[PDB]
Amino acid sequence: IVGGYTCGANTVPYQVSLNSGYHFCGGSLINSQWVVSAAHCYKSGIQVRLGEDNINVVEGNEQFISASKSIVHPSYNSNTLNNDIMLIKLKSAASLNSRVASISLPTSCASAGTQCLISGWGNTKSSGTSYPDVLKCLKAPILSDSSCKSAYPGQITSNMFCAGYLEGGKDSCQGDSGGPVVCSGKLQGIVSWGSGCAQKNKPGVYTKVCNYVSWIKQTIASN
Ligand SMILES: Nc1ccc(CNC(=O)[C@@H]2CCCN2C(=O)[C@H](N)Cc2ccccc2)cn1
Ligand SMILES: [Ca+2]
Repeated sequence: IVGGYTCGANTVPYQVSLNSGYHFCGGSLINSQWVVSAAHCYKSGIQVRLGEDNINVVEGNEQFISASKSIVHPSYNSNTLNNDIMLIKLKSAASLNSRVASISLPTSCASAGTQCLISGWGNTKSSGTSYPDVLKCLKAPILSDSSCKSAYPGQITSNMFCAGYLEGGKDSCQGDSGGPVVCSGKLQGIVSWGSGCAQKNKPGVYTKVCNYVSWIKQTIASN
């Protein structure tokens, strides 16, 4: 997260860190057994880390649970990043508490102009590299479809939306991949892609979760 703020420990209790020997992506806990992340975060050997603030120190509220199965969306296209969504099943159910909590799925899509919360442990620099240990947060509005398509001609599908600031300075970044965009108490986006971070006229692009609720519900009903 570039240009954001320190969230405060466990104040984003649905935020998870995906670990394969190191943090490599975020995700969102949607019930005690399932995490939503980005398809581009797929790899084998994932451990889901819940209850995290400082990802380099065991502070006492963590739950570390290995994934039993990952399911990349059947239509994910890694060339266009269309359908950039993946479900991860936990080997055992998380213990839900005030610091480890699920985020509701949307029933309707969010509106342009709505302010959302984006969070993660990704790079905090727009030029260069600095990775934080504690969870960072950003308030960012959903941008109009027109401005999103103008920023990325030929590349925005109906399964994507832009959020952030066309003037730059504030954005998600590498390492935030797969993490949540929460608007009005619902998981409306997944950190997906962009062009650099916090650059002028290149806002973050996010998977439009409301288009995937039927697939999520069906998949968790049979796995
Ligand atoms: N504002 C941001 C930007 C990035 C991220 C994290 N996500 C990534 O870094 C993903 C993972 C795979 C590569 N990637 C990218 O985004 C490529 N730049 C896409 C691209 C490729 C080619 C042309 C234009 C664009 C979050 N917030
Ligand atoms: Ca920790």
